[PDB]
Amino acid sequence: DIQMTQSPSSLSASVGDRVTITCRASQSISNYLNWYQQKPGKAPKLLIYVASSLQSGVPSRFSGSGSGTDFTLTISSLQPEDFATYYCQQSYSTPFTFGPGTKVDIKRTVAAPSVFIFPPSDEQLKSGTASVVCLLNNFYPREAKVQWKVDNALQSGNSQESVTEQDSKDSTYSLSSTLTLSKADYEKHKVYACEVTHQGLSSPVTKSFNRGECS
Amino acid sequence: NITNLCPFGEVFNATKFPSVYAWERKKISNCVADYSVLYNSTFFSTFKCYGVSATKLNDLCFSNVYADSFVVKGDDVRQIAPGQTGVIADYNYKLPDDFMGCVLAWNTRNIDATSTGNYNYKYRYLRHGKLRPFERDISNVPFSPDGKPCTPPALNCYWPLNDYGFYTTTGIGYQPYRVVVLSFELLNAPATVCGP
Amino acid sequence: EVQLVESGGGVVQPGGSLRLSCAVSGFTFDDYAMHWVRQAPGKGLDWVSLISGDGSYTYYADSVKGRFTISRDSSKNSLYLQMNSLRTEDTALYYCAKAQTPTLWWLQDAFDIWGQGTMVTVSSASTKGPSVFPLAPSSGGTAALGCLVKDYFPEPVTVSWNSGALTSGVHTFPAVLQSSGLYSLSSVVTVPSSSLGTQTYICNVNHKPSNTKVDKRVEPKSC
Ligand SMILES: *[C@@H]1O[C@H](CO[C@@H]2O[C@@H](C)[C@@H](O)[C@@H](O)[C@@H]2O)[C@@H](O[C@@H]2O[C@H](CO)[C@@H](O)[C@H](O)[C@H]2NC(C)=O)[C@H](O)[C@H]1NC(C)=O
Repeated sequence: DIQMTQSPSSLSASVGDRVTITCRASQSISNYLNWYQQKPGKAPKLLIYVASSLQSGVPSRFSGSGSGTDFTLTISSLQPEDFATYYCQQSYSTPFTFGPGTKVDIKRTVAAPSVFIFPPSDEQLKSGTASVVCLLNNFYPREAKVQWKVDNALQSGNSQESVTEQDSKDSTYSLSSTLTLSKADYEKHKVYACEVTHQGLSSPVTKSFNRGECS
Repeated sequence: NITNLCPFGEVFNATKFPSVYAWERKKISNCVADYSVLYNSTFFSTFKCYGVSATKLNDLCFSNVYADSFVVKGDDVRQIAPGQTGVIADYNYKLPDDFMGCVLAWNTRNIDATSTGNYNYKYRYLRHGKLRPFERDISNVPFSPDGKPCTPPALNCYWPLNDYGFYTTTGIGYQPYRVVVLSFELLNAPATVCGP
Repeated sequence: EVQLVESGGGVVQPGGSLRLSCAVSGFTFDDYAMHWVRQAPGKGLDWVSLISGDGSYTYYADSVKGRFTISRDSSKNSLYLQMNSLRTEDTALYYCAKAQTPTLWWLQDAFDIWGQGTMVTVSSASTKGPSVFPLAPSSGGTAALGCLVKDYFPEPVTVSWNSGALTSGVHTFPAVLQSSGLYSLSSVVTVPSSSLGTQTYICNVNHKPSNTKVDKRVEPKSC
């Protein structure tokens, strides 16, 4: 299969900016690259059809160029309805292959996350498992790293993360990480800590609690 | 109504042609089709139509028209036709049994052969199973005779393509020919390409 | 206008079969090749299968070959995808896609019209209602609280706060698929630190597949 790559994976811009997205094939696909746009929760819409041809109804600002292996999608003046994820697709051979996509989101002042940690509810501990939740609220940009330390011992493979879409009002992101242990394992340790690394934080911040104490 | 010409001039007079395994497929739609430029013999070595007579193409109308371009050895022109069994027909470019269109070829000893060797034209001689008509296999993946992940420089791991190597002073059938295949479609759609 | 309405999706055992349908309108069906494109939750676009206008030519992606079969019915203006031997990796939203160029060929084209999707979820888990647990706020200006919606199947769950009256500062996160095959999501809100105790916050959890409704009050910890 022909491998479609897209650069960059993420892009932050503002309205009126010029945006340029790269798509590249591992093989000559001549001019048969298509560009699609997908907003969250809705189906893809076709934008460019043979590397350069603009689909009827697509605003004039969109344009593509390139042949062989190197391709580009260009938006001359960015618009509020242009914030979405953009995929490229080769039609030169079957099976057809898509790019990984490029997400274009709203540029916003670097905002650090405000962190909160939640010990398991006593109602849940009776049920026999323990969930420790770490919340990263209203931060920008989405690039954030969460680290779970239990008694300063470092956890891997037992946590799951979830991130909201960019907020319509302040253009921030929010992340929750859940650390799931058995009740028996949870009874065995004292310090439960959540370490958060973000571009808006000069130093990684840690929120922690001691099991059996308050807060 | 439509006063547009079709780019037949830019397909036959194209500066450079592709290899047969990577054969090019160009759509033709919304023009007028002047085939007079094709009735020039002593240029086209082969000109054979299936499902139509070449002499009455300017009277007809089609949904789309497709033009296929590639280069094959002179001896291999004979199997660019329905129901043929050679390497090129089996592994590079297959025509349907019910093919409706024209196959045109002309000699290119002038432009595609050199005294040093023109190996820029390739063809596929190894493949697991034949091509369906109008398929196009463009992959270059090492070929094992018993279908398995094949990672050279191991043994029984072999490359599927081979260069023609056209020379200026060689046999007539060993010289390169440029081929254009015209395909006529006739869908449930209105005909957009017609004669004068 | 061209309409691609899709149906058939559901929850199916690993190893089971499932058939999909796509009823078309707004164009001459037999003149266009049809395609299936699937999108796993949170991932990109993955092409699956095509069929020409005749139905004479069909091609399948390697991941589905030998167990998926694509067909079209001219008289019913409908496209089908029979899936057999399903497996969890097949869990995706399946789109019905139309080639823009009216041709009996399949390559070098684009997908101009897409249907909105039918969801296929391949899992062996049984339908289960969620357990809702409080994320009680602790002891600087604003406070954070919420509820954890754990161990439910299948998607989705809706969460509201105070019967829709509390909306600003609410963040309901996408669910994650645990190793157990059951989903968990959290829903949080930021409230003024001065309003705790006097102001009550209830989170309203609905899971229609198990047909389960939970109203949970998140009160400050007794300590
Ligand atoms: C019709 O074709 C002849 C032949 O073309 C020549 O021979 C072919 C095999 C190929 O190699 C072409 O590139 C050649 O040009 C054309 O007559 C040629 O005309 C040129 C002058 O322009 C002359 O130098 C050649 O000797 C001629 N060759 C012959 C065989 O007469 C002719 O121009 C073509 N007519 C049209 C309308 O395309």
